[PDB]
Amino acid sequence: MADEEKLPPGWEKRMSRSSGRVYYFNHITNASQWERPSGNSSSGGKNGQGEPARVRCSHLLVKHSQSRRPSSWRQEKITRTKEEALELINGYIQKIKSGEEDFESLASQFSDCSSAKARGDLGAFSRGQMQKPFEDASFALRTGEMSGPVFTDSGIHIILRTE
Amino acid sequence: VLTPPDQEVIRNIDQSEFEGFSF
Repeated sequence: MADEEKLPPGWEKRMSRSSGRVYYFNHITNASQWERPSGNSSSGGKNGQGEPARVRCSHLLVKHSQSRRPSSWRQEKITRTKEEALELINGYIQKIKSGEEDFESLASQFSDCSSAKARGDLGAFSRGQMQKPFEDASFALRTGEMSGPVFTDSGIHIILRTE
Repeated sequence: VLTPPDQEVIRNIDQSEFEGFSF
């Protein structure tokens, strides 16, 4: 029996609810991923021109009922519960990683924010014009990394860096 | 349970509030 199919303490080999898909859930820091933590044989990383002094990513923003603004260009009566927003946004990621819909094509489609026209792309910007806590934040993710539902003031939204 | 890959440590980027956009 292979013991290497196990995970180090803190990591729990979990499964998707009613789906049967197996992934890795770290209950220590609450992190989650599908790639083996020690799978350093092949790391994902795209080539981006320019150092982390400026970056360019794409995001999918979903607004909920109790948001700063309950209205948008596509829906002015946005009344969706937080559980709904989470399940729909996580559902999008799942089809993306499955190669069903690309983040770009999908973001331009399901973006609740005004970034829909730009396919979720925020553009390439340099440090200075960011909020103090977010300024150093912009430069943390590299080209090829996609995070899940991040909880900021604006609401629930995912992110993917392209440059 | 969440399912999609989400890194607790490295998840920071232009997450909307990187500018005056929205908030």
